[PDB]
Amino acid sequence: AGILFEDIFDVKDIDPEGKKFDRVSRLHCESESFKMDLILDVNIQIYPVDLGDKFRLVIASTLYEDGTLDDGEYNPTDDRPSRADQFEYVMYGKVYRIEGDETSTEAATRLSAYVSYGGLLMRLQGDANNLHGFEVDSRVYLLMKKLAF
Amino acid sequence: RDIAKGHLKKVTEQYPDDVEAWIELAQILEQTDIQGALSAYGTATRILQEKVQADVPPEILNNVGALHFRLGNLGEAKKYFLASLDRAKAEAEHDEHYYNAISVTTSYNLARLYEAMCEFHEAEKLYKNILREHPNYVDCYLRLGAMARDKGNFYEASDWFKEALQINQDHPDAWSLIGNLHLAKQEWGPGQKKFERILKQPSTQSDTYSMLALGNVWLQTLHQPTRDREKEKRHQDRALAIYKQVLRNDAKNLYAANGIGAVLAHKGYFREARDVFAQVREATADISDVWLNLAHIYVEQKQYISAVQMYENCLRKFYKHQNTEVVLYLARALFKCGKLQECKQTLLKARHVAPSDTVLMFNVALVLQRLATSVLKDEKSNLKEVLNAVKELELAHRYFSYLSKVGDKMRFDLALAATEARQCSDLLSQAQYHVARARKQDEEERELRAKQEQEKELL
Amino acid sequence: YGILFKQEQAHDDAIWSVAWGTNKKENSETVVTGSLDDLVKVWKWRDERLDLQWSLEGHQLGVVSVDISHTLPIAASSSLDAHIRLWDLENGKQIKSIDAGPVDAWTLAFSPDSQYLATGTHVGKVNIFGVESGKKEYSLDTRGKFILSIAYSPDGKYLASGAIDGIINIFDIATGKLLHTLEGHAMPIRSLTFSPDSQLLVTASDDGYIKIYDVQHANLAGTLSGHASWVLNVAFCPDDTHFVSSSSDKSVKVWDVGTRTCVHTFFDHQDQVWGVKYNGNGSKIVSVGDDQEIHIYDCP
Amino acid sequence: VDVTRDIVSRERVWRTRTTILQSTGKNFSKNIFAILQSVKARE
Repeated sequence: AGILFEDIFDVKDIDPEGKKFDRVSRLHCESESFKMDLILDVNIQIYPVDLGDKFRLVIASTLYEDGTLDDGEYNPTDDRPSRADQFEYVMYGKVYRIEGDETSTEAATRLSAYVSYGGLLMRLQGDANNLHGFEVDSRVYLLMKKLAF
Repeated sequence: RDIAKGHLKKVTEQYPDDVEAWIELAQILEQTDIQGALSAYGTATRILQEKVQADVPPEILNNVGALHFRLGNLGEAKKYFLASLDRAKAEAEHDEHYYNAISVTTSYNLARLYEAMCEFHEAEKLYKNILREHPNYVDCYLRLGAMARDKGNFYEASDWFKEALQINQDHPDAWSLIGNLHLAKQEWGPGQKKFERILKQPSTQSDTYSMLALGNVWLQTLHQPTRDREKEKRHQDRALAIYKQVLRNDAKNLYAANGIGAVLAHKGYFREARDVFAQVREATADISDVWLNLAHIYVEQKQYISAVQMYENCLRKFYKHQNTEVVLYLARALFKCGKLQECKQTLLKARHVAPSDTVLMFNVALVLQRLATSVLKDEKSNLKEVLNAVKELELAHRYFSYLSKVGDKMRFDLALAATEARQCSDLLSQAQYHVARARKQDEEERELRAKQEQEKELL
Repeated sequence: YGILFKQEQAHDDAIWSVAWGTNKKENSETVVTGSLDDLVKVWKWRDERLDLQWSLEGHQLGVVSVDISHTLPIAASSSLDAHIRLWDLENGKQIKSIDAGPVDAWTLAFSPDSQYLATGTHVGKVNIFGVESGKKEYSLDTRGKFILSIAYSPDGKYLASGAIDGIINIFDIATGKLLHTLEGHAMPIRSLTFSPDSQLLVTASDDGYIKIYDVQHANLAGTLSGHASWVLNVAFCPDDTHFVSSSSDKSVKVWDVGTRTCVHTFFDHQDQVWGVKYNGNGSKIVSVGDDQEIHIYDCP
Repeated sequence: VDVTRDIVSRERVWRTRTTILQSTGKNFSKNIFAILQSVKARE
């Protein structure tokens, strides 16, 4: 499987401290079932997004259904099935910091995955139950698709 | 509708003294997003006051209050309805437009809102005020029945519904409500087929509701140990044929996909049930059935982490907090530390509302035995828990003694009560053995604290 | 009309009942609550503040009912463990433990004379145990499905019972006999209480209707539309001017006993309220629920 | 009476029983009947 996370989101605010760059913007999105925050940064130029749109974000460790844990390299000439065939916007990054509300005695209840896709950041803040599949220094994908609803 | 929408999208920007354009613009957006029609009514209410001092006709205010009725502005919609009734009364000379009908529909919506406003007395009064002046009306006479039906399905509900059918047998709503009456008591399992084929005549065809009611009443016959007799397989095939037929004529119907997912799950394809239920969930997951059907697949694949939440979401609705079926589906193969003691808490929460059920008072005993054997067999654990385990086991044994005397069961006799009794006997033996271990650990901690106090005295 | 005190995280588990005194026998100033976390916390409502006085434990299962004796400063607590344990608010100690086994143990009913304790039975009877005896003195022979609610009249003249199918059983504690059987409901009756004058009888069923019947001639005095949920707890104001209603929808409406009108509603509970009770004067209205927060509602 | 025709001719029913059955979006049977037939082929 390799599905490290799966949930529907919806966008509520776009660059709230004002748009800094010209091709990237902040997406302060929210969940619908797990009730988790999202600070995804998409390329607004090639993939425009407006407020109120919903999308199916799926953090996956690999793009293959069988989960063969690809080494990591660009190989366009590949006839194997890929999960990206049903997604309009796929990215590749490496989570680098997992912050949480830990204390000295009792374990954390809310974590915060910080992943950097070569420059585009995302904070998947929320409970510490569905973030068990995130470990520091590990490659992950994005695999989002906007919902027509 | 598209050419109309383009035409209003042209009339909107320019201002050739528009008066009724916003009325038309709202008249089409009632099916679409409910907000746009509200905005059109908001601007149209004020556009009717500049030409002359003419009070707003009650039809526009009635429609805007109806729009707000579906929303959370129940009080504001009530004010709209009251003002609409008061204007509609003022039309003493609009006999051609039938101000009386406008008052009737406004009061109908108002009574519906009062029924929705936790005030059934006023809604009964208003619906009766409609009845006393126009007995040939169906909807009011049908809503009074549901009002009576909350208190019970044998009160004036079951009489008023049949009387409304007797005055109009060609009304699909009333006949479907006649069908709904038999759903409270499923003793009419095979017999409800006849009353559901009354209006299956070609004149009423096609009717997806009667067909899906047949499909549901045919699915209810499943979950029986007589499948090997080539009886339930035929039932699955018949229900699947019904679902295929309602799928060909209507590909967008979600209940057909729900039914085929249900039967495919019954066929042993739980891996292939997720894909079929996926479209139903993505279309509209806010239906009570899909949450439970998907949580069944999740709890079947040893995923209680993804199943307990989906059971709690179905309970988030404003209908109840402690349902028996949801908690029954909650505890399926729970064995972990956080899925046994807390399972006892939710079982107690369930049994609190209705302790008369035998399944709850069997399951609590079973989980008590599970924790008792999880602390009195391989442990060698804390001492206070050994002292509590014997009390829990004694309560479980008392429930074992009490359960054997009950006549009726969950369609399966509990004559298998011997095995847990033998289990409890051997756990009593093991607990009497392990209390000595508890005392040994007590002595061990006493000597360690002594040999630490001596070192502190040295310092 | 508002909220005076707000006790956050009053319990670890959900609270199912609340008991508060009405007389001057060291009961109106102490709040006794019973929750599913097996802690009978004796809160002392002193200095206008809800302070914990005693923490009584011992119940195997969660507390199902708590009530304070009318003419006595002691209390008692029952559960589904079939071990009804009596307590004392003067010392925070246990008086006894009535083993109403195997399972036959339900909500309590303190007699106004503080001498008998009614307890529902799964067989459908209402067992009347003795406070100072603990043995089954006499049982009411009115079978059926089950007793879901039992209440004693403030002056001790009548006694009603809520069944699982809306069957009110008007008993006579003066002689121990069934007088009337009011069947104006078809839903399970959750809780009920007697009017301070023992003239009106409110029934809290699962239909959202507060049907207030009469006891003297066993007739309905009027159908009041309650909540949209199921009315869980209901109490009368000690001065007999209004009555609160606890339902299953995070809402506390104070309905008027005379005009059948909601005079005020509270929505400060994030979860459903399970228990509501008045003060000795009727200004403070204590409330509990699954929110595990005790709210003190002041209605001067 | 005329009151019946007086109301049913001016009102508008945007939602009825059958409307609840179909999803508000587009979900045809092409992605449903395919698996429905594939599951039958294997048996």
